Amino acid sequence: DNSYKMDYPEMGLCIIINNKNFHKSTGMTSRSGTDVDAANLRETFRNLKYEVRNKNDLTREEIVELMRDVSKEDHSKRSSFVCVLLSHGEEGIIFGTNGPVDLKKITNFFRGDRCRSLTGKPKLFIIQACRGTELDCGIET
Amino acid sequence: DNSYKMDYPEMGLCIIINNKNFHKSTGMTSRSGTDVDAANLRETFRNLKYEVRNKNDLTREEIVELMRDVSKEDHSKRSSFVCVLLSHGEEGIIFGTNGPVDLKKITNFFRGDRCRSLTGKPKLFIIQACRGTELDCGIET
Amino acid sequence: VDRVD
Amino acid sequence: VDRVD
Amino acid sequence: HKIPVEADFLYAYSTAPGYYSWRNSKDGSWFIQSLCAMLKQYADKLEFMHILTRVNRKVATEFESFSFDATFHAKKQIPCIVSMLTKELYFY
Amino acid sequence: CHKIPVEADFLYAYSTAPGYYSWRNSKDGSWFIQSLCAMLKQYADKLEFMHILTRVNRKVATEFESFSFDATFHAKKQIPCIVSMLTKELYFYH
Repeated sequence: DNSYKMDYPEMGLCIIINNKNFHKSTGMTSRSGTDVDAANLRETFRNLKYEVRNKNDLTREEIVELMRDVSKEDHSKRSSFVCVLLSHGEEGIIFGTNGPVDLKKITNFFRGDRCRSLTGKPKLFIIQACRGTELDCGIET
Repeated sequence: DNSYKMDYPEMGLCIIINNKNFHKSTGMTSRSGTDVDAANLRETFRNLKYEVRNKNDLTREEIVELMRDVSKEDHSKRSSFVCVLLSHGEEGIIFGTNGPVDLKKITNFFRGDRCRSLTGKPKLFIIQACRGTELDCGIET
Repeated sequence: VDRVD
Repeated sequence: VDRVD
Repeated sequence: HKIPVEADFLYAYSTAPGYYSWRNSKDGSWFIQSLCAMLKQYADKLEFMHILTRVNRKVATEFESFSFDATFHAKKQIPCIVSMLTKELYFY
Repeated sequence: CHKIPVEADFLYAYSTAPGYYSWRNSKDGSWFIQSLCAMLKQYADKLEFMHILTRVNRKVATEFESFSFDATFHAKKQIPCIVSMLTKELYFYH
């Protein structure tokens, strides 16, 4: 019992949310280069045998709707779950195209008591987004 | 190149800050059982050949002064650094006996550019403290 | 007894 | 160009 | 050649962000109890992140709070490993 | 009679440390996602997932440094941040 059971019939879903273009009301820049990320991720996780779903330019309402729908699917035959979020962010927050949503609102759908067919199975969230405005000056070694 | 070099002459320091009794002004409960933790950690890190230094009931000013002083030591002959904090806490915060201090203030002393003799070496912070007031109801297996 | 930190 | 997210 | 000033830190938190952490007055805290048990068992056999994963499983499966207050009774805990490490860490 | 925490078995692979910006190249993609895909391609049949992510940390930390004509943003570095509430080892291979 040292490693997760990964020989279920299916590896699981990989959901890639790729937000590139933002509403003018957000004051957020277009995220050039994110399509390269999204395509690299799709190929990578397909090769890992995931069922990959790419989504582009979702509002925060659409992100929440998508994540809730995914969490209410039957994952009984799936080993794991992967969600990749590519967007602007702040600490604890990712941006829909029309504004911020708390990361906790997204991940809460997959809590052990709310997504019963994923209880006991690894739930991976990969987050490319800022977490604030600090910069790391580095140190020469 | 894949593993940290751990064959320096010394494994390194293990600083254990064990706060059990708090000033009346904080309203904080006495932390019965923390002495069991501190003794357990002392023996465990002794067997790993760390130079353990146990400190008990430190004010926040004494915590900061200790961390500053430890970060000014010459760690050149040491493989790593370990600090264990046992206290009350909130998200991002550890309690001295007389009040809270930001964890970031403690860990910043060991940043790669401010503790040069620990640059490139693993710096481990082990934190037994609350991070808020949420309770996990769990889900039946 | 069980207590929170 | 390098940009921040 | 530079490295980030935040690199090579590991934060082994007793509990998830936002949550209480539990301590027993006689046995010690759930997390430190479990951390010391796993280091004793595995420090000459496992990389540190795999030791901490065993700590996670031990805290998650072997402890559940007892309280006369229903608000605090039958509660659970998962620790939280936060790694900015750039290499594997073996104590042997 | 047995429960697990509702927060157990999550892994959050963040591109950057708490409080920090995260860097993205306008043509090559983000430093973190570039590195994550490279290490999964190279190591997913060889290494446990946390060890793959540790190689991602090292790749981002060592191989990338920003360029900016604005001195405020120039020559900056990044370390990703692995946050594990997993209770078991994760291998993509059997």
